[PDB]
Amino acid sequence: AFLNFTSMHGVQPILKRIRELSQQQLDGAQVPHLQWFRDVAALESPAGLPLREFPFAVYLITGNAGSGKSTCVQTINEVLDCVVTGATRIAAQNMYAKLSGAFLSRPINTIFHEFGFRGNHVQAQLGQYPYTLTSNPASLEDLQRRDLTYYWEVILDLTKRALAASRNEFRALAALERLTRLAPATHGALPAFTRSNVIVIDEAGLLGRHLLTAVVYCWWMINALYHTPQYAARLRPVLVCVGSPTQTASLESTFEHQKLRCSVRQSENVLTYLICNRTLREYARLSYSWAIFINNKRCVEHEFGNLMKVLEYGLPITEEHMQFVDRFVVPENYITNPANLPGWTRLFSSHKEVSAYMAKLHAYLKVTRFVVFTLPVLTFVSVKEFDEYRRLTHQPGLTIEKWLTANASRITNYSQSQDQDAGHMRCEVHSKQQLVVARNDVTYVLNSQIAVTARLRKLVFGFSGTFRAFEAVLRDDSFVKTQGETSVEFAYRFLSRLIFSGLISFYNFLQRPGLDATQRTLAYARMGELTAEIFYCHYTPGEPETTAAVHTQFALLKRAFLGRFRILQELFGEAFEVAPFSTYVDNVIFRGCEMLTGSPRGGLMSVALQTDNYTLMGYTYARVFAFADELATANVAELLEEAPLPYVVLRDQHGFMSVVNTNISEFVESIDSTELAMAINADYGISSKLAMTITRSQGLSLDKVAICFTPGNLRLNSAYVAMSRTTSSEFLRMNLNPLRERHERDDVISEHILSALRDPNVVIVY
Amino acid sequence: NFYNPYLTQRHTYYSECDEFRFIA
Amino acid sequence: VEHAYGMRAAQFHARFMDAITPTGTVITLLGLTPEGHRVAVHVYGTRQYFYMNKEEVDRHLQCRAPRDLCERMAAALRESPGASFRGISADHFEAEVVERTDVYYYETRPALFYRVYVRSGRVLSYLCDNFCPAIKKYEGGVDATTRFILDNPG
DNA sequence: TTTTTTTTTTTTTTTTTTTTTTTGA
Repeated sequence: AFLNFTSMHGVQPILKRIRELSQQQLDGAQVPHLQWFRDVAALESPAGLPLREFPFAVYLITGNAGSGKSTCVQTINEVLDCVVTGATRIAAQNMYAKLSGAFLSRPINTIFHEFGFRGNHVQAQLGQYPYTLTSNPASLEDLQRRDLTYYWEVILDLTKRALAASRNEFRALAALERLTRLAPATHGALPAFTRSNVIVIDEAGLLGRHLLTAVVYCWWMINALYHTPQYAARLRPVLVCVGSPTQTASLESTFEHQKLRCSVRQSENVLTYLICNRTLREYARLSYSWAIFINNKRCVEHEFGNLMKVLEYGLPITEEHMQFVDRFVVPENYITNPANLPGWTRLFSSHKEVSAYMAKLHAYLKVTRFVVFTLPVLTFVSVKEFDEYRRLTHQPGLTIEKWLTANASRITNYSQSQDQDAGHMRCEVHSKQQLVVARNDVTYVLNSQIAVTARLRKLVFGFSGTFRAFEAVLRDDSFVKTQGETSVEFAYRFLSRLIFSGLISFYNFLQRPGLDATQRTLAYARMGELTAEIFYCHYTPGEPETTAAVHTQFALLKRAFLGRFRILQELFGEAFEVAPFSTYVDNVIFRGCEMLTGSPRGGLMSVALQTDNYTLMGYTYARVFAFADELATANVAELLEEAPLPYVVLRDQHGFMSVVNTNISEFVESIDSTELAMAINADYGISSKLAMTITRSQGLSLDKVAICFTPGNLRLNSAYVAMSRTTSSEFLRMNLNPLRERHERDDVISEHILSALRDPNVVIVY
Repeated sequence: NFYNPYLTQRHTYYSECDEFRFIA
Repeated sequence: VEHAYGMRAAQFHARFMDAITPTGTVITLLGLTPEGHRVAVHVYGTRQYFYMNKEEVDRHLQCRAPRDLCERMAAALRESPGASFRGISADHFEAEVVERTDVYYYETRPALFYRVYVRSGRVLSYLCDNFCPAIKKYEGGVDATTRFILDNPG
């Protein structure tokens, strides 16, 4: 209870600064006019673009990752007007989890959705036009023009789409006597940037510098077309950027269309841009607008903490540190051997290394004999696409397999796409629908804690747990809360159906060894006594579309099971509670990996969450029209009807089985400024969470970690990121000692935090 | 395996007819 | 062979519904009782099966596992020219490693084979005519009735 | 003996509802 105290009393100065930062009116002339964004649309190339200042404010919340910086965000949300966003979908869901654990937070989306990022922008040439900054000292106008030229192929499209959409909106209400506060409510589906000027971007170090200006730019857009009351009040955006500046980095990928060499360079993140740019540190006044959270809560060690301090603050590496980290070094052939460290996540510094490691363990488990099962993943290229693109690349000679030499990464979610063991691509022309299709096999493991990568639609088919676990679900109605408060009737219908379907399970437990004849006699006798105040008999299920029905018909079934669970719980003591209770709406038989959910009826249709830790179960086919929302896309929809698409089944933390949909992703990049839908990749998009790259590890914390370090490529920032993903130093093993080997340390942002920790106007929260 | 019988095959011979092809 | 959902309203007991979960062969014994009642004892559990030499299959498809073979089989039933094996999984084809001898010749030594339990024996007709036509399948012409008569002595 | 070439994130619009089983040469 005393843990929150420091945050509780130190976030108040933060709150008492963001308020004046958000309630500061700009001069009339400094407000970006609508005509500005009209001219931006007219401009074709980002060269004649006029030097235009877009005013903004910042407030920086830095601090160790997992330093509980979210308490500050929590206090901000419940006190201030704010639009909470996230740099990654995982981070956005993590903030939602930690904001709805205290009060109500509206669905937290990504900043990309907030400024209008759509599908076609994903693969867009974001680094093309040049800029010779008339700078040193770099004017803010020049920096903003650089960040708009960087994102010309995104800023221009956003401006054009927003502008050419037409005017009503707030313009209408404002003239009530010529009430815009009640305008976003009455006029719905309006962009969330029209109702607040405090934009919280969490884990903002995962965003490049180009985005910062972009966000501000977009803010003004969405407040100019709609003529928001904030625009009439001459308010300016304030970007509360929350993230770890020394545990997070942003990378830019460019693909050269002749060499087929996809390159990824390092970039300046928003945090580093704001901390280390003399122009932004003055305009935004970071000295009076910086909060550093300094405590590592999860950590409960002492020497582990000192090492984190020296690595994060750039302190000199001493002999004692070398001797401490010496106790973690385990051989190269010990980490890579799958027989060792079971259940420990293994980090490598190369995607090829992860592709090697995942394959060897697959062989190990398969030979030793979970189940190493094989599941189809396909691809769909088209003849016209690879005809025209080959024409435009100045090289019309290129084989399709050579097309898939590197664009397989750039055809779907990169993370799992380049970190999966898979077969040989069977690229066969299926031009029936004018197409050429590929076919490989992404072997998984059976019954492992896998994670959903992309956005999937979960369809819960039932619960495979214990009688006690299902009694708990009904008692607290936790399941109902996961579906949201606006549509509770749908959640109550399916639970009702389950209870009327799971009555047979009690009768199987009736056949349990070690029970007296009269013990079972009293069992069935109390079953009869409860039927007297209720045997399945012939209960009439179902209800009309009425709110009262799901609070009367369900109320009976909820009380029926609750009682029934608790009834036999007392009769058989702990044995009944631990007994496995499986409830499904259909005859579900699961021999080996293959499952069979018969014919679905879409009793409860929901959306799987990426953060939710699921468990791989098996690939039932049971073609559901719920996932078959297929409408190019129809040409492959016909083939998906042809070849039965397998729907992989996952088990959530509670234990409810959920059948999910597949994933489809486009590749559109070109060089002739002709973005055309080339290839759509149909696969599963699940990750093992057992092996990954250090760079991706930055995003999410891990329980047990074994780090495989490649010598020569040793960057102390990578070592710090890898070693900081786990709370306890006890469960940490490593290839070599990053402190004892030659390491390229880049301690430039470290001294900047140190000078920030050495400034009277910077607020440090313990 | 979950099986609840409370949650069959069609006879493909003429049990009834009301119209046919009168040849005689 | 009967399809589970086609017989979902049948309300059968255990062993008589899980055998036909995807589709399952049923050995129906037709006959009379001594009092003249026409009975049709629907026998369950009988599966058609064949053998392939263990080393030969291990080589020609690196089937480093009995189930790795089942995957190659279902991959073939997916690539099937016309969509007769929809949904087929790695569990319709249970397999084990048996220690049998080819009847041909006396010098023959008892090798290691895989005994591959098909269900729905038309899939065995495919997996016998189209699966790796350079490996030698042994008893893939023996229908499920003969497996029923022979496997049960008497 | 030179000798490489490492990592990431974003891509929405909704919650139910018409089933089919010999093919080849």
